[PDB]
Amino acid sequence: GSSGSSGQKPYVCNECGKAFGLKSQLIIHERIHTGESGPSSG
Ligand SMILES: [Zn+2]
Repeated sequence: GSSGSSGQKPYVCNECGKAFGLKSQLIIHERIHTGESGPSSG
């Protein structure tokens, strides 16, 4: 059931707090904060 409660994930997101066992995995995720098709507010 859990999305993934097993595995060492050093790469943690400082925006939400999502951990990614891989580096690039986090880089792509952080993108959601960097900018999503413009400023959410609008
Ligand atoms: Zn995040």
